[PDB]
Amino acid sequence: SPSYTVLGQLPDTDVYIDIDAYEEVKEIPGIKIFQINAPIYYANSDLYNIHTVILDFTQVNFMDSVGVKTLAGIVKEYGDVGIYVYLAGCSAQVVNDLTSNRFFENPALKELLFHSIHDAVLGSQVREA
Ligand SMILES: [Cl-]
Ligand SMILES: [Cl-]
Repeated sequence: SPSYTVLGQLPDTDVYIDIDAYEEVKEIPGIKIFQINAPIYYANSDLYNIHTVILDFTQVNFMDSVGVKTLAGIVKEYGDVGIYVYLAGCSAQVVNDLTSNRFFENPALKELLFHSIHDAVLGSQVREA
């Protein structure tokens, strides 16, 4: 798909890349890592034993209201079955867009933000169930 890319980990590193870019790259059991390559409502359309979903926002330069609403729905619906959706690599601007569109109306959602994919992976290691 062009709207998202499944990422895996280069073994024994904090390097995460396209699962298809190199043979030894492997997904992490219990975690799904998706790189957003288009506005999330496009990638979400494709979405339509995992404990964590990590969304890599490194390619995202801004978000619009529809996208934030879509993301809020993804986070809520996964959360309602105990699955955490983490946001990795959001720029200051993207976080401003999330905030402006009231994504953090519940300030607890701030806890879903991580600087890097690896940080997000480590964040999932131990947490309130
Ligand atoms: Cl968006
Ligand atoms: Cl990263």
